[PDB]
Amino acid sequence: DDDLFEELEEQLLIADVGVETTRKIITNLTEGASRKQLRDAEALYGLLKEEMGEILAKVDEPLNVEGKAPFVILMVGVNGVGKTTTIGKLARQFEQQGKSVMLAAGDTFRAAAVEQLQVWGQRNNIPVIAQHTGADSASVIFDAIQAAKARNIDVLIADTAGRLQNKSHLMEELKKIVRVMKKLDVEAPHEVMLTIDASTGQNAVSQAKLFHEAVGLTGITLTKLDGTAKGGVIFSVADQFGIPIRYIGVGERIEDLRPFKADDFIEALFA
Amino acid sequence: NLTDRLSRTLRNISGRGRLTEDNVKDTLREVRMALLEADVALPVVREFINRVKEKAVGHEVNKSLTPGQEFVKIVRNELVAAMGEENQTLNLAAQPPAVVLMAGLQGAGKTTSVGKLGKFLREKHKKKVLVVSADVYRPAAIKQLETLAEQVGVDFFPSDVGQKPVDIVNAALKEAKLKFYDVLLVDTAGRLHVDEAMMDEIKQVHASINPVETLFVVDAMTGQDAANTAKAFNEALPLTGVVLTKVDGDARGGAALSIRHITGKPIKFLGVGEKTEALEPFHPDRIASRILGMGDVLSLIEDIESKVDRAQAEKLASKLKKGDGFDLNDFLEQLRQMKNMGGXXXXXXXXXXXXXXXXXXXXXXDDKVLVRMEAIINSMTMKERAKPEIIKGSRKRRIAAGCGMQVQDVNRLLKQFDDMQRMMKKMKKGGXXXXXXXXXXXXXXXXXXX
Ligand SMILES: Nc1nc2c(ncn2[C@@H]2O[C@H](COP(=O)(O)OP(=O)(O)O)[C@@H](O)[C@H]2O)c(=O)[nH]1
Ligand SMILES: Nc1nc2c(ncn2[C@@H]2O[C@H](COP(=O)(O)OP(=O)(O)O)[C@@H](O)[C@H]2O)c(=O)[nH]1
Ligand code: ALF
Ligand code: ALF
Ligand SMILES: [Mg+2]
Ligand SMILES: [Mg+2]
Repeated sequence: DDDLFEELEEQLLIADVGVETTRKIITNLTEGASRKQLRDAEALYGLLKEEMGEILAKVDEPLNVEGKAPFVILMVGVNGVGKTTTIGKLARQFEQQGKSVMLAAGDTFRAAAVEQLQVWGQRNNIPVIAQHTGADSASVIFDAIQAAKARNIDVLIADTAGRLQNKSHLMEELKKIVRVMKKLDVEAPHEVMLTIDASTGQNAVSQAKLFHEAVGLTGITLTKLDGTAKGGVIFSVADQFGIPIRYIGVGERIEDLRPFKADDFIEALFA
Repeated sequence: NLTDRLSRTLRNISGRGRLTEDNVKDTLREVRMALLEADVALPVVREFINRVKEKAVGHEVNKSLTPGQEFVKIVRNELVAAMGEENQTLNLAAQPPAVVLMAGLQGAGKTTSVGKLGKFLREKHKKKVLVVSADVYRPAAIKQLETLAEQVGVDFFPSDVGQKPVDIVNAALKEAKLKFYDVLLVDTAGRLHVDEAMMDEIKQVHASINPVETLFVVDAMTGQDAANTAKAFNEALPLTGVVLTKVDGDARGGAALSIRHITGKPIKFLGVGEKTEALEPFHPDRIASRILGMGDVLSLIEDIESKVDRAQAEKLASKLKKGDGFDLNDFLEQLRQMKNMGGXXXXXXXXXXXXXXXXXXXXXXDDKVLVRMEAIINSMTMKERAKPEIIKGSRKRRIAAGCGMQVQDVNRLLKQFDDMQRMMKKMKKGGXXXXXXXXXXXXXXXXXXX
């Protein structure tokens, strides 16, 4: 039966789940299987999906942008996780049920980020507020919120520059952004989005750790799931930090944004 | 943690023997988990573990102090050897223009890498560089590459989303050949290995421009998917190297080891930052050195090891210099032992057959001669002693002037030293009994003294 242990272990390890979460899950699955005396494999798969389903049970909370004028969503994360694309998707996603959307460019560092979000804004036929490369981000986002309050915009999505968690000054910059955003509205931002790449390894734990210790992340978006990366580290960060998962990008297109579902994630995981 | 775990493991399992396969179990397991937390591909982990076993069978560990330390040394050596060599560079020798093709997933930092390599090749290598964007997909990617090219002072080839990558890179190559550009940098769209159309696209591009350099750009935080990506990209294109980005993060970066093992392609570049001016060469030892955190444990150990090293070095060198053969050092020792023990009156009695032929009073006084010899030797530097064949006329002048005597006496003592060296060499080559019995008294005829 050791071959089954090795097989399951390898299957959990290649999913970038982590050795700690693997140890916990395997232990609980062992106790559960020993308790229920399951002699079949399908029941083992089912019990596994039940345990991991319990792991993802807390984070299944959907995102509600209703009730606030505007509803500010802060998109944060490391470099190249596709935050801007996620914003481009969320624009139409929030445009669909009749909520008015305005976009704000918070990356003045990277080249042609403003132009990119202006392209995504043009695709959604919605106004985009930005100034120039090199400008203060907090000021732009602030003016964006003020304008959103004056223009009665329902939903305002605020982009941020790609930043590594090991850099403290950028964290202080983001904290400055939040602090500035606290002026117009005390509960702003209402939604803090952490965009995590599916290909990311155990480093995502540290990313989510520092970003939560800083901005107080209220949510996590897992993109690039159209590859062979299942992003099993999300189980670890959901275990430790208990942060909800808002959506999952299935591709680069504007229609590729889907609401996060536990069952579908499980189906895509083992497949 | 590595050193602590290995030391603990080797201590608790076995006492001091010579390390055997049975004792390396928990070691291999802890190293396995350490690499698993390092985001290293599991097959690479296993295949490395096998080599660790092969090195574990023949352990010389027993003679050292800390087994875990030297085991760490072995693992580090094997890992560095697995990472490849240093000074890995693109081939700019090539018949110009040199074409560099970029490949990787989405958000890999290929474009920023194009900017970095642009500035690097322009400033340092004094090369004329032309850059082009083959990406018609990502919004403002062409504008991004154009901006970076404008910042690094590198000419940019205009392109739009209404065109096709093939025609774009073909026109770029044609423009590079027409304007006599030294280096052609081709930036391409980030693509997934599961995408057929994009792979066929980059294959058609690679076939079109025939690049001398094909770089694979992968993130440092990449997980177990790095195996699939590296394998697929390696099978799809003949990679000439791998470019790792975002190394400045706190990420473990085992994906580098993964790709390096699977693809077999060396890493020629490490992105140290977001900015264009920030780039670093790949050092196997630096990357293989650190996945960890610790303190105060390694310092004392490295100190002790340094002490042992310098001690063994000096002690072996001292025996090596004295083991070269007979020199003026041993000649000096034999001369001072001579003048202290000098037996001229007694040695005249000790010798019998030589006294019957040669004159009885022909024996020279030991005191004067050997004091002269000692004092003249004292005028010589340590280098002229251990290496007597470098002595020349000017040195003889220095010696003679120092001792307050004539150069002919210096030449005389050098002659006597030559005789002593020859003799002792004959004593070392043969037997002391064959050589003592080979000593002959020269007589130029049977007439005495003639
Ligand atoms: N296939 C796929 N590609 C993605 C996804 N999210 C982002 N991308 C790609 O990532 C590229 C660059 O990401 P970007 O938005 O500039 O990163 P960021 O702005 O720093 O967050 C874009 O060209 C997208 O095509 C996803 O969920 N799936
Ligand atoms: N820290 C760091 N960031 C990087 C590096 N390379 C790229 N990036 C980040 O990646 C982001 C955009 O990636 P991009 O080049 O557009 O992706 P690609 O064009 O698909 O290869 C930028 O905002 C950079 O901050 C690197 O070596 N170090
Ligand atoms: F590429 Al980014 F923030 F847009 F790192
Ligand atoms: F984000 Al890219 F090629 F610039 F995938
Ligand atoms: Mg962006
Ligand atoms: Mg690009």
